[PDB]
Amino acid sequence: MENFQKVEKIGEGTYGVVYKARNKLTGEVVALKKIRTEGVPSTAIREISLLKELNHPNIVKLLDVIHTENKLYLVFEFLHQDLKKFMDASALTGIPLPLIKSYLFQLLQGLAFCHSHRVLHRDLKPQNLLINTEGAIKLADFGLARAFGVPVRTYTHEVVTLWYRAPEILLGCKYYSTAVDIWSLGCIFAEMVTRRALFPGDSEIDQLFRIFRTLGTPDEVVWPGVTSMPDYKPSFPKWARQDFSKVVPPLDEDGRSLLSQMLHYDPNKRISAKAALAHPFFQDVTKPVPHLRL
Ligand SMILES: NC(=O)c1cc([N+](=O)[O-])c(Cl)cc1NCc1ccc(Cl)nc1
Repeated sequence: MENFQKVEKIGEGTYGVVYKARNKLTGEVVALKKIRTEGVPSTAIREISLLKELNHPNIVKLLDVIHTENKLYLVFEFLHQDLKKFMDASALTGIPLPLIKSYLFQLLQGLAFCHSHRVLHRDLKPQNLLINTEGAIKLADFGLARAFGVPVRTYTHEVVTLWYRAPEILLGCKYYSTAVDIWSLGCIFAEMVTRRALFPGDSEIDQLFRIFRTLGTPDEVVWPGVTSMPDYKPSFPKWARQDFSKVVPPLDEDGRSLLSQMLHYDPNKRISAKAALAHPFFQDVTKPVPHLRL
């Protein structure tokens, strides 16, 4: 290439291929994401460029945005593993509660920062949470979804994961709020605890109905305005709500309480990242060292 020497292909994200690369000059190791298609919005590059200013210990640093050859390259600080792989690796024994709590606490700090700066993630999922050997966890891809509006798919035949999508997005809301990220994080929290995806839908309607089957079909009482949402249908089946005690066993009441607040149907009732940080669940939070095999 130029100043980068490709080390390996880390995968193919929701936008393009990703390579672990080394700056032939500085020797720094980074993750290089090649963005897919022939023009590239000048509006996007401006907004993206703004994200370079988004510095927080729990947010993967966006080192550079390179628009050349009329194609886009994003250079990110590199982390060795993502939470999806770590969760799979910890499946037999489960991630210890102190580490689950540490990660959740750090992720909420990251979200509180992004949200206070009017930046939404919009597509939080285990694969987008990166971890290192020091016990840190960081949010990857903040603000990229907005600088591109609607996601749809990756770029070339790849099944988009809907498991962490907030119900307002599924019901067609056109304006996302910071609440969508809290919902996704609540789903991730539940998954670390039970070692199974909370709402593993395989279609937009299956996703919505899995949510309804567990939290109850929403109505005007718990979610004012829900029946007027774009894709709401009076024909939706009416399921009764289940008990959290059965949803995320054996999580304690502090944890169930916080999760319930992160999973409220009304985006406006859903707890903020800042408020969640003050929840009693974090009274004894610590920063454990994970057993990471690289
Ligand atoms: N910032 C990053 O470091 C990073 C970025 C992206 N991405 O989307 O631009 C992706 Cl996919 C993975 C990453 N690393 C985690 C990782 C995963 C697997 C291996 Cl072998 N090595 C590292």
